[PDB]
Amino acid sequence: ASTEFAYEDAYSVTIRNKRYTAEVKEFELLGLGQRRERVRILKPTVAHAIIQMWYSWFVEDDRTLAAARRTSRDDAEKLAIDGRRMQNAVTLLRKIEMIGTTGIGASAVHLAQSRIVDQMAGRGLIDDSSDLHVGINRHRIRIWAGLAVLQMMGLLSRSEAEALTKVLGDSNALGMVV
Amino acid sequence: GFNLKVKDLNGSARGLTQAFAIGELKNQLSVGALQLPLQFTRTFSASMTSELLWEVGKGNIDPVMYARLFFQYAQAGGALSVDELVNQFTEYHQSTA
Amino acid sequence: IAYQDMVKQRGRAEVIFSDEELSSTIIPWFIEAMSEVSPFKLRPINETTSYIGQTSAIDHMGQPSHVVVYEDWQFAKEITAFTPVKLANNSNQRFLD
Repeated sequence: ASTEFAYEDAYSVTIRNKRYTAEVKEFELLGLGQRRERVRILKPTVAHAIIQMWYSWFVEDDRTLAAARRTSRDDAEKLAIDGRRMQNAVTLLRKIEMIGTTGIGASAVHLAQSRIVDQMAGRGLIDDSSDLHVGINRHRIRIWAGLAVLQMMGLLSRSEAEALTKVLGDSNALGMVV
Repeated sequence: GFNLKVKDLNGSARGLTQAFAIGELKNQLSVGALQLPLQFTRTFSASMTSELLWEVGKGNIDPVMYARLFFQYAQAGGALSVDELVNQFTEYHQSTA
Repeated sequence: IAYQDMVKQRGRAEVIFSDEELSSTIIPWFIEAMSEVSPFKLRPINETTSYIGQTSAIDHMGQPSHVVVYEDWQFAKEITAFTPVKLANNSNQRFLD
């Protein structure tokens, strides 16, 4: 009825045709040292079931909305579908990103960037780090933090959150919008 | 016995720059003109040159001495941290006492 | 619904034939068995659906385009985190700090 409390994740990014990757640990997300493995978490089975209600809408819809565009020859029917797909896709992004700014989420983002930039000092010039603050990478690192915080609680199965991203990427689903 | 060239610090020793310590590794260094004052009278430092033997009594259960030792244990050689050292004691003490 | 479940799996319903009398006098305790022990305790059908809402989307006239049935649920409050402590080996007896 409970669960081992440990989480590992890594945010990867390519900068100037060079890839840096930072891996992060659970105790780091809570800002402490070193690590205590002995502790466990009580599974939030109730909370999980709720977020599932969201999850099952997003994924099962996108799935059926995709098979819908195949069977639809009509162009007036199709222009509505791809609309609805992208529409709720951004709502998902808007949601996760919101979580990406949190006690953990922002603490998450700081760690990645810190370890990436320290990686950028050795390997070359740091001056490329300007790209991390560009519009898209900033939205990028945020979503990741969002999915990562959800996973490090009982709220997101890694298997379902990965399959959640595929939905977010199957439709381009980034309006850059200034 | 650390030698360093005073002109260029970032080049000579990056590690001793205050610039490093607060987290600016960029070419930019601290701007010499800015605001507010202060004076430091005292500080917190450990002792140098001390090797001491501490007996543990019949009783007497000295609540500071143990808390002092725990630190010496985590310090004088690494065993995790003195934080992680305490919650180990709680689990032992619960499982036993 | 239980009958339906049963008849799906069994495909028949057979009786001990101790009735007409026996299970009328012995037992109603099927009722007693159901009353006390079980987590399924008997409720008015009014008070069972209290947590369910229902909402329709609509077209112009209109008939519903989208109809959603839901359970009103409250999140939170806390998320508990503990380290189990074994008092004796080979057993599931634990303090959870």
